[PDB]
Amino acid sequence: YGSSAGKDQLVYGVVHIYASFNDTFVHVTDMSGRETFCKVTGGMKVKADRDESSPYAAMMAAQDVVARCKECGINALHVKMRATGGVGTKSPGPGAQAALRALARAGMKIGRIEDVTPVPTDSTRRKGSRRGRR
Amino acid sequence: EAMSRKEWYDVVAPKNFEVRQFAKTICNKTQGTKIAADFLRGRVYEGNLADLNKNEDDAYRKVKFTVQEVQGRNLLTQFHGMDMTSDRVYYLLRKWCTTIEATVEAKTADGYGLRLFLIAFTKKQENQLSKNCYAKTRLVKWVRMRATNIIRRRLAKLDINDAVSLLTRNILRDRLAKRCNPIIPLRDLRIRKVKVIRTPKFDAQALIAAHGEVPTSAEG
Amino acid sequence: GFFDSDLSYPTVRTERMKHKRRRLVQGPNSYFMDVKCPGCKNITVVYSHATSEVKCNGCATLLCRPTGGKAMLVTGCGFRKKPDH
Amino acid sequence: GQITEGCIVCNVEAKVGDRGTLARASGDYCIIISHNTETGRTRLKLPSGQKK
Amino acid sequence: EQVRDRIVRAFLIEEQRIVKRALKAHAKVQKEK
Amino acid sequence: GTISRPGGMRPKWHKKRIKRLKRRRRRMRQRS
Amino acid sequence: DTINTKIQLVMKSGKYVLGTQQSLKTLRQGRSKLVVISANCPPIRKAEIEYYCTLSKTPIHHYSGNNLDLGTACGRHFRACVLSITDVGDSD
Amino acid sequence: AKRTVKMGVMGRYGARYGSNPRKRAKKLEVSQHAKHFCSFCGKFAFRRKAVGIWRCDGCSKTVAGGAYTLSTPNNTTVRSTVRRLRELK
Amino acid sequence: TTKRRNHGRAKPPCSRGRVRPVHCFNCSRLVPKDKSVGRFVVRRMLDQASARDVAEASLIYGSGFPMPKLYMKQRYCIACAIHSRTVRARPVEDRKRRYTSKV
RNA sequence: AGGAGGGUAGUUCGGGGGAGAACGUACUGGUGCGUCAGAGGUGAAAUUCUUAGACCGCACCAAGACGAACUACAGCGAAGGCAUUCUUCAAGGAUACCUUCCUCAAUCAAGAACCAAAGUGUGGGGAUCAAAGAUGAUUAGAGACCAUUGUAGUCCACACUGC
RNA sequence: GCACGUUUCUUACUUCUUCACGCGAAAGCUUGGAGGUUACAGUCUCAGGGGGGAGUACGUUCGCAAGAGUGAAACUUAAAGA
Ligand SMILES: [K+]
Ligand SMILES: [K+]
Ligand SMILES: [K+]
Ligand SMILES: [K+]
Ligand SMILES: [K+]
Ligand SMILES: [Mg+2]
Ligand SMILES: [Mg+2]
Ligand SMILES: [Mg+2]
Ligand SMILES: [Mg+2]
Ligand SMILES: [Mg+2]
Ligand SMILES: [Mg+2]
Ligand SMILES: [Mg+2]
Ligand SMILES: [Mg+2]
Ligand SMILES: [Mg+2]
Ligand SMILES: [Mg+2]
Ligand SMILES: [Mg+2]
Ligand SMILES: [Mg+2]
Ligand SMILES: [Mg+2]
Ligand SMILES: [Mg+2]
Ligand SMILES: [Mg+2]
Ligand SMILES: [Mg+2]
Ligand SMILES: [Mg+2]
Ligand SMILES: [Mg+2]
Ligand SMILES: [Mg+2]
Ligand SMILES: [Mg+2]
Ligand SMILES: [Mg+2]
Ligand SMILES: [Mg+2]
Ligand SMILES: [Mg+2]
Ligand code: NA
Ligand code: NA
Ligand SMILES: [Zn+2]
Repeated sequence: YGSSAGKDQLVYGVVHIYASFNDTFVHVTDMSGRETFCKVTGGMKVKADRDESSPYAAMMAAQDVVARCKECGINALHVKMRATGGVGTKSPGPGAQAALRALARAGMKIGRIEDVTPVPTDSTRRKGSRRGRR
Repeated sequence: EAMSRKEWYDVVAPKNFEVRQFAKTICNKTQGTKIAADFLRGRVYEGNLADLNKNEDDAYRKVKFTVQEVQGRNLLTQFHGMDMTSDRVYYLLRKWCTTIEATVEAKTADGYGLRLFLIAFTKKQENQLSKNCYAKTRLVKWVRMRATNIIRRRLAKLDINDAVSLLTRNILRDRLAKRCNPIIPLRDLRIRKVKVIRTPKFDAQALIAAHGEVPTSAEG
Repeated sequence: GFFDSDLSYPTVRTERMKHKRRRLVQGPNSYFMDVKCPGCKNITVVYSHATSEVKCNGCATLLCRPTGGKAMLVTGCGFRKKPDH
Repeated sequence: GQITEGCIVCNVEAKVGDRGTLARASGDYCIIISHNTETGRTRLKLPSGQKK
Repeated sequence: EQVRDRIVRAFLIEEQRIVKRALKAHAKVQKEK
Repeated sequence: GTISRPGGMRPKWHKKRIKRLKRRRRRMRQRS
Repeated sequence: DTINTKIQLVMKSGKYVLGTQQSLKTLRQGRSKLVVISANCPPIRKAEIEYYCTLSKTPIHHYSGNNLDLGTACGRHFRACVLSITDVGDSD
Repeated sequence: AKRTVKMGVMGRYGARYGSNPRKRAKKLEVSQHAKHFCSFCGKFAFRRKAVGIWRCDGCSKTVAGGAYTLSTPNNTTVRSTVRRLRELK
Repeated sequence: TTKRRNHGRAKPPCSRGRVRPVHCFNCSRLVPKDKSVGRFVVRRMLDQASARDVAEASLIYGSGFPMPKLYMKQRYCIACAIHSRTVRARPVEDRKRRYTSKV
């Protein structure tokens, strides 16, 4: 839908991949963060409420984004993964690897993978008691 | 349809970087009382130092630029800050040694205010056989003081463009390592992060000089 | 290494490594030096473990620097150890 | 406009020339928060917790 | 007591005022050279 | 389990039960 | 303190006067070597003493404590606003 | 504690007004009638003359202070804040 | 019956009074820092199959440039470290092996 | 005295103690732009928020707590305890000494001071977590374990308590 | 001047899974004792005397309260415990 650039010239966007233990986000923006091209989630492809974080649902979401991003005029993507974050697992969810592999195999170029998990340097108290979750 | 109202622009960096136009972006067109320039101004764009400046460890550095003027289909920017990327920082950490961190507040000659963060580690000698290389607290304080003075004096005489070149080409990093090693053996001294905390008021002439010749944009 | 130790007559090596007040008979560890500073040709006696301020009679300038342990002499000076008796 | 941000003041005029109408009870004061040089206005925190 | 206080105050303050004026003028001369 | 046989209810809760008993006796004697 | 130790030495083998009236008396007679003024001195009384010392060419030491501290530094149970030393003994 | 075990100055009230309200007013009453230190003349001679007004018996100086004590804790921090801010300019 | 000479932690007598607690990585239980089971984990972001497919598409990692990794310092409570098989019960006269380093 | 005390020195040593000024991300809540249909939570769900635009992305603002990784069979303290930087205030141990002094000592009924968390009183403050309480599940039942909330508390100043 | 390498010394927290006697019912302790004790004596001080009733009742001191210190017996049991 524009960008008036040569078909051999790479136009870069940024894809933010949020993979928790309950859902998965595939969000594509421009090189800043103030313009959004498309956003699909794992829960927009399944019905069982227990497969929202499944690797299959992540793969289906990534395929929808590629179809839409081709129309917009985006050829390549920078990658930013994150887990839940501050008071949270800090461990990436099951759908992170599937989403990135699906993007590459759908016909998109990749560059500069990075991790952007919050990681406090000193935090507030987290959920549970001093005896933990039982 | 959302894409039917969008227009494309080019983001161009100052002239102390080899690659001038390093990004593309979109914005809503002009309708009624809404003017696109009022929304484009103030955005913050991020780039990678390795892509901007050309095979070194610059692949882990990110530089941010804020938009200050709209020249047709071009966006003129200025330095906003830099950071180190977290995976690189975690890789430099080890056990059985001391980690030294310092925060330095400095100002340039054109009124910009900067805050800098440094990190360094103690190292074992080539023939050492002991189990650790922890440092005495007196030497740790001395390293912080000497590094603070060097940064303050070097930056107080430069404008924003020369100060950025000093930070992005590892001139200050090399000087700090040279003058701080005699206090205590150190490894992997880096400038972790730079924040811009003050900004002088806008000056069209100053921005024009900082950019020099501006490449043309094909959008339209 | 066949020789056996006698508690009343220790060997040179054994007694040399002992802390003072752990020897058979305790004694001092310090001595006196004959120090000549650069200029004024004057000779002054300085304690080895000196912690006070020591100046030559004429020049009225410092002659040694107190530390933890043995004092350190100024760069221009030279010294000769004095006999115990 | 001549008082640095973060200072403690009392007897503040709300109108130029009113000769003092705010923070006059026994142990009260205001706090200067910020200055706006473009419009020539100042922000204060009143003893009741409001901002003016 | 109050009369003596006023006399002492009048003389000493005026002398201090004269001292400052001479000091400032001399500083200006040194700058000039 | 980290303790040997207690021979009763948990000693913390037995202490609390006596704790409540002493209050009731104190209140009853206050009525007179 | 360095000054506190010297004052103790003067108290032992020197000559001195405590008080405003006696200090001015020694300044007029020109038998003063040093004048110590507490930080508590009223501004107009301090200005008078400093003027007298300039006329008589006598050095002034500005004490950091108040008259309560200066009085106890002389081994006294009362306050002293100014101290004038007329004869330094085995002190400095 | 010869004449009274614990009532102290509140012993003029007899057996009225309750124990805790008497205790709460005992702290403020003791300080309001005490002699405070004068930094102008170095004497313990400051006394209250109506709420907020303190006069020194030595140098005859009048100061505006707190209701029941010469200086409130809030005043000291404000003094240091202002002095630090002034020298900052 | 004293099972361990160090009582399961690393706090000799006459050394410290109190060690600050930390939250268990799994259940958020509070455990003293010297008693918890700590491991430093370095994890590849993608497995061998996915890394190969990503590298073909990327112009950066396409020619011998390492992919990023994940660094974490995980601390476990005793219950979570056993249930997750990080550690197992060991025979007597075997509980004394220490393994000061990796591997 | 290879018993006690005091002195001088390296302005030595250390998460030891008391004061100021600042710094760091994160949780929460707002503001400005973008996009559009779900988000959250679990073993599985439901209570809950959402086209009056939630979740997500960027930039910024406010307030309170907390100082990750480095961090250890390491340091300091009588014990309880103590972890960002800089500026200050008074202390403490060890070491060095051909300094001084000359039994000044050990342990202790009575007596004194300090003492984790919870708890109490009076003012501040209130972001997070969270006794009591509410709702959803699970169960034969479930006043519990799981989930969403939520008050006191959790933080500071001054007084108590002495488990 | 700052670290490292080598040899001694005083103070402190420790380890032997390639640590000796000795001691202990054993588990274990070991210059830092639980050693140097029927071959029983360096100095001072605080607690205990089968299990329960019970740290309960009564009296008294301290505390705003919650509580804290001091502290029995009548009865009942052939074991409880390491
Ligand atoms: K889910
Ligand atoms: K068991
Ligand atoms: K352990
Ligand atoms: K409270
Ligand atoms: K809860
Ligand atoms: Mg869901
Ligand atoms: Mg709960
Ligand atoms: Mg517990
Ligand atoms: Mg070391
Ligand atoms: Mg067992
Ligand atoms: Mg037992
Ligand atoms: Mg210790
Ligand atoms: Mg403890
Ligand atoms: Mg937010
Ligand atoms: Mg830290
Ligand atoms: Mg508490
Ligand atoms: Mg309250
Ligand atoms: Mg509670
Ligand atoms: Mg629960
Ligand atoms: Mg909650
Ligand atoms: Mg509190
Ligand atoms: Mg036995
Ligand atoms: Mg025994
Ligand atoms: Mg015997
Ligand atoms: Mg019995
Ligand atoms: Mg009573
Ligand atoms: Mg109460
Ligand atoms: Mg009791
Ligand atoms: Na809590
Ligand atoms: Na041993
Ligand atoms: Zn007065």
